[PDB]
Amino acid sequence: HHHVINLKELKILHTSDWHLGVTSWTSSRPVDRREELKKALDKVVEEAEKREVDLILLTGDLLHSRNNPSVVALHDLLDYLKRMMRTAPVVVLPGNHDWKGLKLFGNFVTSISSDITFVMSFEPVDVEAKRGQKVRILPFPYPDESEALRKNEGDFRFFLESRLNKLYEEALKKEDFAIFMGHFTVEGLAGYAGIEQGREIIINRALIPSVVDYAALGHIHSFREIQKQPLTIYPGSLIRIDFGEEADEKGAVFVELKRGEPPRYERIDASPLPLKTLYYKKIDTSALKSIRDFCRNFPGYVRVVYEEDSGILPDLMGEIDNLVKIE
Amino acid sequence: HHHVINLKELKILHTSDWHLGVTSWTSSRPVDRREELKKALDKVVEEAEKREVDLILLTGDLLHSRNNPSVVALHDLLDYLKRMMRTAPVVVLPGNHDWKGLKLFGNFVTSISSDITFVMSFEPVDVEAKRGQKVRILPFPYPDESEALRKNEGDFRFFLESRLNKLYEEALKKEDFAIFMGHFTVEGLAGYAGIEQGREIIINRALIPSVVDYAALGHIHSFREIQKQPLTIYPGSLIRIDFGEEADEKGAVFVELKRGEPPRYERIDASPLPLKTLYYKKIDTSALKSIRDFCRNFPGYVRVVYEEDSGILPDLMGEIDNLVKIE
Ligand SMILES: COc1cccc(/C=C2\SC(=S)NC2=O)c1
Ligand SMILES: COc1cccc(/C=C2\SC(=S)NC2=O)c1
Repeated sequence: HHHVINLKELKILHTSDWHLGVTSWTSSRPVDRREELKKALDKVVEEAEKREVDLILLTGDLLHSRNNPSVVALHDLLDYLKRMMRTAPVVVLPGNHDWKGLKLFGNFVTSISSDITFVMSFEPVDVEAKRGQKVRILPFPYPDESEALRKNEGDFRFFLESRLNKLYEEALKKEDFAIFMGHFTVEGLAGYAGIEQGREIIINRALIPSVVDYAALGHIHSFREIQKQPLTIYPGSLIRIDFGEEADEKGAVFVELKRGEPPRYERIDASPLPLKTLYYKKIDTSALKSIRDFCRNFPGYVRVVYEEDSGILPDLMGEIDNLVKIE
Repeated sequence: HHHVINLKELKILHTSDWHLGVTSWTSSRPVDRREELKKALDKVVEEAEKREVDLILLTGDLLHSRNNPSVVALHDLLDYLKRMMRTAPVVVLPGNHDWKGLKLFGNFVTSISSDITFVMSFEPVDVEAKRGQKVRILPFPYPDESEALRKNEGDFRFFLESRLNKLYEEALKKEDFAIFMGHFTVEGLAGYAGIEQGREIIINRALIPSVVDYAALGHIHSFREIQKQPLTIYPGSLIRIDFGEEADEKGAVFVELKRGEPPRYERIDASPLPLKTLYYKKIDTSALKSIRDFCRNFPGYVRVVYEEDSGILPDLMGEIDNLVKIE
């Protein structure tokens, strides 16, 4: 960190939901997403160095595997943390990972390095940005399955709301900037896919402390500007992980804060490979030519959906390399 | 770090074989060794601060469980690494741990901090001590099951000797100090117990590069001065882990190196709880009173061995709190 005299500006890189280590459609045609994903991450890291960001915010789901992440996935994560730390201080709000050692590793790494901070509790942390700016981090991670295992919905809502009220109180005692970091699902998300075999946490967007200068959220795979006061953004994932994300905007966001003035932000589009679902009434020869000609010019991955039985289908996937799913 | 110019001294703390997380005699009377072990570790840390050591060497088997160490064990390990890093730079040569993430964690931690170094290959690493001394580390870790799985005794030994000769060559290109770090069993160890359910690596003490200023070894639970030139020491464990270690010396060592002068070292005794095996031919009333009177005054843990059947034994362990095993 430089010790440039405390300024009124704060340039922020905010990215999340990397899902490192993911292989899509493993039970039809496994496609390792690593090359496309690293291509998107390199784009984000390079853009941050170009824009000379002061702070880097990561808000979880950086690894696809919640249980046993591959050595390759863990290597890429620590690799990209290292590259970002060389650019600006990094604050990491991890997702709902399964092994408890992560909290000990995170606290240990936070203790031995000034360039990275792991926030894994509801307790706020003050950090210093690249140009000396003092930033109070208001963290709101995934609570617990155990407290959720209470099964009483009423008290669990009250637990979360009391944690939010405290973060509001501590945001008032800020110095230069206060930044909220949360890993949850905003209530009533326009076009929310749904639960992917798991219990989710639903928070009303109005409960986010209005006095924070920026609300950095993760867990949602599409870019979403939730609200303007306080500015609340899901950056989205960097790749289209599965079909259903065909219309999502993918990338990161660059946020600039000035005291007393409204915040400005630009999207950093990852330019991800596209997805396409092909719907056919029946798989006939006229529909077969449509399938082949489409994939020959389509730079992404294709799914074919049909309900009318069309006999034993010809080896479409053994023939078409970017056709990954037929259902 | 201080940068003392033309410094000919290097004060070293060398400890190893902590076995954090161990619970002894789990199949007779489980005794959690954590309190005694942290008591010994605190003693070592305090002495290092008193002597103001320049470098701290750890040579493996710091955790008892090679597979899934408890969260408590990992927390204690990271806790004591943190305390030692505040005193002096730390070089860590880990033992044969099982999960592959350790090398990624180690390299990541090494990259972000100048006060800790993980050496997990045969590749030498240069480090800076507390007062600016340049130290070349010659690491010789436990290889792998795979290269040992060659099963050809001739080639495997030649591989190990090739690595040792290479470490000798790079030790010649030293700057101020060169330190050998190895995790293996020296050949022909006077009173060596044997293999504790595992294939071990046997190295002749003469193969250690004679040009190093100090040879820091781990894996053996007893203090052992292997040779004088180069000075080669097993520090031993900090507690008496199981019966058979009753007569071992336990603790760490404080080593001082001076250019052109012979090295000096002192033992730092851990003052561990003693162990005692009571051997009786037959468990009679005279042997029963002997067992009770002995343990009442013995500050450590006691094992009772007898071969002649003596009927249903009275609840000796239900009476004697430090009687942990009857076999
Ligand atoms: C699982 O070992 C590590 C080590 C370092 C960082 C992370 C971060 C994670 S994992 C997840 S899900 N979201 C995150 O931000 C995980
Ligand atoms: C298993 O996670 C960690 C994390 C940091 C250090 C170690 C060291 C070890 S493990 C072993 S056996 N010997 C050692 O020195 C292990």
